[PDB]
Amino acid sequence: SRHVVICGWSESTLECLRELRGSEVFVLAEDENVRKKVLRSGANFVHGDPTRVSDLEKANVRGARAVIVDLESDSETIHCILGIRKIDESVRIIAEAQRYENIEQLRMAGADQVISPFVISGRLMSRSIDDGYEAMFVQDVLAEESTRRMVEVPIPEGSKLEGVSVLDADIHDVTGVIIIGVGRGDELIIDPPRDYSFRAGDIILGIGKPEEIERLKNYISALV
Amino acid sequence: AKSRHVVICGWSESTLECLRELRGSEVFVLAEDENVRKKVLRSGANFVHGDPTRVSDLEKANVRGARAVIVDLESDSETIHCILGIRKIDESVRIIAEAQRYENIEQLRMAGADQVISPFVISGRLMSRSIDDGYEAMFVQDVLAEESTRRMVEVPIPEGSKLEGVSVLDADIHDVTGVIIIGVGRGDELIIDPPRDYSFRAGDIILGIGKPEEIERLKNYISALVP
Ligand SMILES: [Ca+2]
Ligand SMILES: [Ca+2]
Ligand SMILES: [Ca+2]
Ligand SMILES: [Ca+2]
Ligand code: NA
Repeated sequence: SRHVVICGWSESTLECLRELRGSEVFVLAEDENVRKKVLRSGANFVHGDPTRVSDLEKANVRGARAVIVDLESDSETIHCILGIRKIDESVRIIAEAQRYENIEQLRMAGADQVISPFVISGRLMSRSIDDGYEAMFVQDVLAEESTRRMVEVPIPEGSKLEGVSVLDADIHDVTGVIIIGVGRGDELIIDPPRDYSFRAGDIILGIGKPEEIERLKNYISALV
Repeated sequence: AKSRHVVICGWSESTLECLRELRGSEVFVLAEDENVRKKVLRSGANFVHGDPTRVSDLEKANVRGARAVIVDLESDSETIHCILGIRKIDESVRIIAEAQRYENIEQLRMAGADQVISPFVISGRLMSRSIDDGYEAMFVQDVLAEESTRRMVEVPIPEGSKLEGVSVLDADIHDVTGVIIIGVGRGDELIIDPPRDYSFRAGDIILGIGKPEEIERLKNYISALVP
């Protein structure tokens, strides 16, 4: 319900705005040539340097639900995260790493999540030498066009799945949704063991048709 | 019995992380930027100094008879001109190209790219999903790693497999082998999460997620009946 702030303007943040249509987003960047393109994308543009602390206030990082940082280099990206933390220590920061070497320093400055496009892209290229099935899979489930969506579904308190093992729940046989993992806090287990027992607050990461997903949500709700 | 020849056109941070996963394989890197020479050699690859857009220097990188060719140049304009050059040489060799702008994906496929990776689109769509929690972003970046306990692997169904003509429901792959079937592919088509009655054919590739112990337990299950 709260404004997202986006620092810097790039092809990444352009595809980000396209998925945040309807939401309130501020874009703090120094390139005045991107104003009219930002506005056409349903966001607000703020002219300032994202590395300067005073210009971060104008984009109202305090009380943002999240901040996404993608600047020219990792040096300036770090400087921006350092600047953000000098204002809000708890606000969620998402940063894009250019080079793999710099991931550690970004996390250190205070990024809660680091995205590494050139590393993902390189590892999909190397796996696409014979066939493109993995690269197809990734680029499909992250799309809104796909028949199968990858979704995050929380297990609520009083859920009739509380304390049930993965084996007993039989989620795929019941709902038709494939459980590719369950996360909690900042830890995620891919392909959970058969004996893992569900807790409230666990987030189920799945793949399935919109119809399968609704059957899943009704399956993990409380009995009532 | 080993495919021995990948060609790489252009040098970027992408193609750099690509080389880290092709260690052991024979790789040629064609680029006009001379500064990356020693950086290429330390990755266990061979360097070719030339323009990837000039057809004669594409000959020198040994494009003909390559198992695949990867193109990542500065612009989408320059990437296309390189794909056209490659096609003027080998019309059947497999090409993987990196798109800068989303608008240009169609033109890249048109020129002859068999697979297009769009890094800025994948990352951009990952950022929008990482607003609340980073679980999609964690999953995508983890299954692609060598250190992770779970691997995403591609496993071909051999001729005479005991899965030939068996439905997904009857095969019971996860309950038996422990591997999660996230899809089955063939040619340039991939079905994500195949329906309960899909029947396996020889030549099908299973896209799966599992522990190495689970992966081998799977291969013995889909092996041929007559060895
Ligand atoms: Ca960027
Ligand atoms: Ca399903
Ligand atoms: Ca590039
Ligand atoms: Ca498993
Ligand atoms: Na705040």
